[PDB]
Amino acid sequence: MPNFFIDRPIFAWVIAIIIMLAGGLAILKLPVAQYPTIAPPAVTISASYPGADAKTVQDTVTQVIEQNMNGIDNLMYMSSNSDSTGTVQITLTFESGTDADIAQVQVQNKLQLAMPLLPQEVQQQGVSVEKSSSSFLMVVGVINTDGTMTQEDISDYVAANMKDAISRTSGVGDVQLFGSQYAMRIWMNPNELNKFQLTPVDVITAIKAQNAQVAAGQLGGTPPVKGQQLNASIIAQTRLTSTEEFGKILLKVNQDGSRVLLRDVAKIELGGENYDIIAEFNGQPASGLGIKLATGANALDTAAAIRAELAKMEPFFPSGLKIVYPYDTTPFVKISIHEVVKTLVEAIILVFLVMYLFLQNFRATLIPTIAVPVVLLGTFAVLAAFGFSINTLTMFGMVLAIGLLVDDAIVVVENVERVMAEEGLPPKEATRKSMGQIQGALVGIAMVLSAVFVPMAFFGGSTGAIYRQFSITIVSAMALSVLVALILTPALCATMLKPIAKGDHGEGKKGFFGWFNRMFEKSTHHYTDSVGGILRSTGRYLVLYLIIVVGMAYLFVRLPSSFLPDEDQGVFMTMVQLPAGATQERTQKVLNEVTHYYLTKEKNNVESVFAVNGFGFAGRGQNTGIAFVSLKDWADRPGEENKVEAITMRATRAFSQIKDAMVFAFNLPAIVELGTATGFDFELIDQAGLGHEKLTQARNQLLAEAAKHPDMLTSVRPNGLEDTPQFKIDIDQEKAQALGVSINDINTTLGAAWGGSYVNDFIDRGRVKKVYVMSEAKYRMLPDDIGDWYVRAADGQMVPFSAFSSSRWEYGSPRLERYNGLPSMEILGQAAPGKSTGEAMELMEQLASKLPTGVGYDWTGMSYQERLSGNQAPSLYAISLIVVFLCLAALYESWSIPFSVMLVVPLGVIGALLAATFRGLTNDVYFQVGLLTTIGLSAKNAILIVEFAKDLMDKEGKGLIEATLDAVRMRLRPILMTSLAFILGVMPLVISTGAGSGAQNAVGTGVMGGMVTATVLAIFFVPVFFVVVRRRFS
Amino acid sequence: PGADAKTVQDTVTQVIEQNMNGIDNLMYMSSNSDSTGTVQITLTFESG
Amino acid sequence: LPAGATQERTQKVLNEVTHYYLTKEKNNVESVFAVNGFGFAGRGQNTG
Amino acid sequence: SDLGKKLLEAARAGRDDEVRILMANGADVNAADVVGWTPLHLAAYWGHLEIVEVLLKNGADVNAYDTLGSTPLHLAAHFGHLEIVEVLLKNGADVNAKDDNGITPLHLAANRGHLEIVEVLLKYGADVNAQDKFGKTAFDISINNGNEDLAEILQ
Ligand SMILES: CCCCCCCCCCCCO[C@@H]1O[C@H](CO)[C@@H](O[C@H]2O[C@H](CO)[C@@H](O)[C@H](O)[C@H]2O)[C@H](O)[C@H]1O
Ligand SMILES: CCCCCCCCCCCCO[C@@H]1O[C@H](CO)[C@@H](O[C@H]2O[C@H](CO)[C@@H](O)[C@H](O)[C@H]2O)[C@H](O)[C@H]1O
Ligand SMILES: CCCCCCCCCCCCO[C@@H]1O[C@H](CO)[C@@H](O[C@H]2O[C@H](CO)[C@@H](O)[C@H](O)[C@H]2O)[C@H](O)[C@H]1O
Ligand SMILES: CCCCCCCCCC(=O)OC[C@H](CO)OC(=O)CCCCCCCCC
Ligand SMILES: CCCCCCCCCC[N+](C)(C)[O-]
Ligand SMILES: CCCCCCCCCCCC
Ligand SMILES: CCCCCCCCCCCC
Ligand SMILES: CCCCCCCCCC
Ligand SMILES: CCCCCCCC
Ligand SMILES: CCCCCC
Ligand SMILES: CCCCCC
Ligand SMILES: CCCCCC
Repeated sequence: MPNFFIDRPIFAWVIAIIIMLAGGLAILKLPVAQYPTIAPPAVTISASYPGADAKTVQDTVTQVIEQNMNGIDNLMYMSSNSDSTGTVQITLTFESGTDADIAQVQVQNKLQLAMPLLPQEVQQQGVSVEKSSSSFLMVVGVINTDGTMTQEDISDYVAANMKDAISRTSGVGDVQLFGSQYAMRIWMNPNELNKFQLTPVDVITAIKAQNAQVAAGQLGGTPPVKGQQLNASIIAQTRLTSTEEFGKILLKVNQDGSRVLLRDVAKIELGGENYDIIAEFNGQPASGLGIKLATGANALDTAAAIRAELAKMEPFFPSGLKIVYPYDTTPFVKISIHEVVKTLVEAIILVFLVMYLFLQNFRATLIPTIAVPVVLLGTFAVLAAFGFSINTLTMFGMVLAIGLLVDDAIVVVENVERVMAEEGLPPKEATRKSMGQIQGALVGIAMVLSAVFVPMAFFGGSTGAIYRQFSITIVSAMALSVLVALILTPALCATMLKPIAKGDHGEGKKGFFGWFNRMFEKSTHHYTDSVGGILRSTGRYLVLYLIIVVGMAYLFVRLPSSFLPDEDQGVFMTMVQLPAGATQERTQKVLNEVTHYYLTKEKNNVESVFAVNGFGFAGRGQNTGIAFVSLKDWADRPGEENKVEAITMRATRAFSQIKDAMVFAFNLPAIVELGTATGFDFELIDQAGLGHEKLTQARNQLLAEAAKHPDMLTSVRPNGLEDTPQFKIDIDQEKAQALGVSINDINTTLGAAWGGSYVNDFIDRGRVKKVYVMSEAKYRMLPDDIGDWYVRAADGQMVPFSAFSSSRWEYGSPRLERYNGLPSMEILGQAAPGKSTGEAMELMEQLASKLPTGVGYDWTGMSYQERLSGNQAPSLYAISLIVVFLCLAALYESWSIPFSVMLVVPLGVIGALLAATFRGLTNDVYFQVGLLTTIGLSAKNAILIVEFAKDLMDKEGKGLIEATLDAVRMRLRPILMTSLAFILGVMPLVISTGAGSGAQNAVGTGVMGGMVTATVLAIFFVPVFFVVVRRRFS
Repeated sequence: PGADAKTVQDTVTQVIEQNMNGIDNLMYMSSNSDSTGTVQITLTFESG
Repeated sequence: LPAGATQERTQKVLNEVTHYYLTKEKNNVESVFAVNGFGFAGRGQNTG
Repeated sequence: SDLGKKLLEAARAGRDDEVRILMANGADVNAADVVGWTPLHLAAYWGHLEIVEVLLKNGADVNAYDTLGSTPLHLAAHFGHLEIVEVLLKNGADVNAKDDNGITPLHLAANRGHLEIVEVLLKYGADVNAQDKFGKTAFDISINNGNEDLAEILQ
């Protein structure tokens, strides 16, 4: 194939042009996102039951829905929580590769058929089924600066005037409102209701009658009386539209004729649908929109489109309304693309410089400058073909492949230059002979590298999805590199290189290059002399190799493992957790302190604090809150002191002083779509109807035992909430019946006043919105307020709640959990320092086996993922090792010579481990993929040394030592050229300290150290491997 | 049933249309709301 | 037909349409299937 | 109190060893949460016998009442903690204490069918004719619940 294209350079250019056009087309069409989809598909069912406690939700909603989640395909597990805010979320998680649309419609359809079994109030609210995803493209905040608008005012404005246009913006896949549109709020007064012998039942009945749509019919409708000249619709009652109309609702006409209106027993206003969340932006009322990117969209184009649409809305904002951007990934994504394009350009420049330093003619420097861009462009085309996106992972995959691509270019061109200088052949004949020496090895190298990287794409679950991004990117680039090395670069060598006189090694030149050539020719002889001495005493170096292997293993075991490195993404969170039963106002005081700290003690770093009172990932409620801290640009936060990790550490220590509150700051995970993915995720399960209290006792037993093994387990804790005091009120049926008071009036009066009631809908400025009745705050605060609520008996007398009820304090759960349909409690934890998560999981299982009868367990989430990925790894390693050996055996026509190549593996790994350990990094995904590309390139170096040596022995009858020395002599220059270019090319990644430097550091450090030791050690150890192996197997 | 075009647009058509975002391959969407209370929303998708 | 027009008025127009095809175009038109109360704008009495 | 809150928590959780340390350091045995429950309330509710004894040795109010008039004896009798009922009564618990509803420990023990506790309460002078706010006695409760064994004990 090389000879074919040496004689057909135009055909070769045509292939290059086609590749470049396909790649150019792909760069224009390719989606762009920070990360691709990694987590297994998950569907969430969400329902709301206003005023309901956790057990009411669980036992009238959650259990019913769970019992109907049957006959759905590809389900891995199901989990739910039911909480005291009246909310249930059920999450169904499906096998990787499941079609997320099919999973969701199957869930939705089973739900539809369970709706008749749910309470009317829940049917009325409705039950949402959505694909689960924690990846936001950006969060647009909406604030009011002139103090003229409440958060409810802002949320309604956003809903009515912004949300829909954003949802229609190009690339927007979903938009979530942080708040609600207005609701008509009727705040009842029990004293006035009693004065007129009325109850919330009467209020609800009147609203349903006087705020309604009523069908009528038509004038002159069919079948008509013939001769009718006009046909017209009749319009009758239509829904109310204003607070004024609701206040005029008629409740009662008194004997004297006076009228009782709704405004006589209630305050009436537009307000929020719920009041559990208080959202502030630097102390100012706020709402916002969480925006997700649409499938296949371009994150950069979508962010720009969103901003352009928000600009068009600006002229219509009320006074004081301002847009803010507390979270936006696209600045980061833009820096990543810029940095990666920079790395690739600089890498091409460095190859140009190294090519001129050693070869000292510009015509040769142009050949890699053409070949490498062609390969990169073709890689984008294959990426598009496979349906991949331009994202953090695929981009760094191409960076990690740079050495391999640069090497194919250097190897092909350098070998032709050597052949010409050693035999005086013309470029065309030299390229023919040169390609004949390396073409078989290039193909074997392609197969060997495929055997290394392809199995990496067959890990399952989330880690497999991550690995697959690197695997497909690297294999594709590597495969195109070899195609280009066999098709294009030979044609370029034959047509572009100028001849070299036999024996001409530039030693006769003057100036720097003449001095350089003499220096390098002399250094080559020093090199071959050293290898001669090495080969005179190999046993000593076999000992040193075993030392390296042992030091590798040792350093490997001690190197802490993680998944993806933390980044200074310009944002971080502050958890605020107050004791149980703490009220909203108390949480707000703490949040104010938190906000005040960041805007005073961190005023040079912090741009904003988005304080959310009432929301907590561990559970919702008045006693929990989050403060989302948005920082100023990296360019204004110079030095580690002004980075998230330092700011976070300072904040957490500063907040240790806070009394009656747990307040701490932490950074975000790299992939927010996933959790921390560090530690384990354990489910304790009630397998025999034990009940909540017995399950809690069994949980505590397990937590106490786990605390007795600090050497193995750390921070083993429940993920949920503890039981809290609740107010148990018993209605006395006998007394209710004796007084003629119906239980429905009692329970409606209690629930509507103290929990609130969604009555029906009205139309506010053309938009349908909800009507809620609820007690004004001051009549539903304390137990003594219960007795101020009256119910009308059948005989007209008003009866206070005290007359037919009794109450007592008891404990109950504010958040009940279930797992695969059974009561459960989720437990988080992590392995102690130096211990593996697998070992920590083993102990957890041992401890769980000693719990009371009926208590089981399961692994979920990351732990479910780690067990399955681990079960695959041994067989994937084996297939890689086996196929690598077989490809080499075919390449060399020998069952033994492959070993001389495969022994190179530790030489790169040791330097990668050393650099990572010294710099304090971890064994993360970037480190691991880099190990494979370092191993790959070192294996390539050895493959060509062994190929040359073996061919000299086979064709020219040279001796084992003679051929080995001549081979390492010839391969010295190209090895050094690639290593010099590639090592310098990754240098900026190592020293980088800016945005995205976490990933850049993890890519560069291991690669640079691994390339250093792989280069130094391989040029001395590979000849040892070949000689020792040939001697052993004659 | 019984609702006029404006009532059914405000209480049905707009509510549905507001949720028709983020569907793959959607070229355009057209709807009518009329005096019989009837709503029809048609979503047309890219070729293929 | 205009707003408010009846089925009877629409039938007068449909009769004239049918008449045209069955007399002026009787050499070209094989059949006419005409529907009162159904058309491109709805099912109102003024549509056909 | 800081240690008052840790004692409320340790008494609920049945952490005998931690309660030991807290009694040494003088943690307030009369600390009360927002609903008026003392550590003795919490230990009686959750059935932590040893902690009930330690608290009473350290001066806890055996007849403390919550914001609805309920005492630790109410809770122990209601939830079937026989040994705690006996300890509370030996240390002076009011056997006829009425909560805001007129409900006594005998009412609650009867309602849950705790026969042994009913007899301990009666042995210590529980008033068998005590009526709650609805006029009901422990005997009325046993008849309504259909507990024949209990109805025979209440003669
Ligand atoms: C090295 C040899 C091979 C040459 C090709 C190597 C690089 C090819 C991949 C680069 C990524 C292409 O991705 C392309 O990035 C550019 C520059 O960020 C974006 O271009 C623009 O996007 C938006 C829209 O205004 C804004 O952020 C900004 O104006 C700009 O970044 C494109 O929307 C995106 O499609
Ligand atoms: C602990 C980390 C170590 C990392 C570095 C290891 C790789 C570095 C290899 C350096 C190789 C050069 O070192 C080479 O050593 C051999 C001995 O083996 C010397 O060889 C000497 O000893 C041998 C055997 O006794 C004689 O046959 C030979 O004539 C004599 O010169 C070479 O003259 C020297 O050039
Ligand atoms: C051209 C060069 C590139 C070609 C190389 C690519 C080859 C592709 C590899 C496909 C991987 C097959 O995937 C692998 O299948 C085997 C088949 O038993 C499964 O098998 C595994 O199951 C369990 C694991 O505890 C054991 O009982 C069993 O011994 C083990 O092999 C693995 O769990 C799965 O990971
Ligand atoms: C000393 C051993 C070094 C192993 C380093 C492996 C780090 C990558 C781990 C990973 O992601 O696994 C993917 C994949 C599993 O098949 O890894 C492998 O296959 C690693 C083995 C490839 C090297 C053997 C070939 C000899 C060179 C010519
Ligand atoms: C699947 C086996 C992969 C190994 C590739 C071996 C290629 C050697 C070709 C040798 N040659 C024909 C050029 O002389
Ligand atoms: C040149 C194309 C190389 C692409 C390698 C494909 C590997 C298949 C992996 C299957 C995905 C799980
Ligand atoms: C990776 C599995 C390779 C096993 C084959 C070993 C080859 C035998 C060596 C001796 C042949 C002369
Ligand atoms: C777009 C690349 C153009 C290639 C020029 C062809 C050079 C002459 C080959 C014989
Ligand atoms: C799976 C590899 C088999 C090779 C063994 C050959 C030894 C003579
Ligand atoms: C020798 C034939 C090569 C052609 C590949 C396109
Ligand atoms: C170079 C061949 C690629 C292998 C893909 C399975
Ligand atoms: C890797 C096994 C072969 C070693 C020869 C001594």
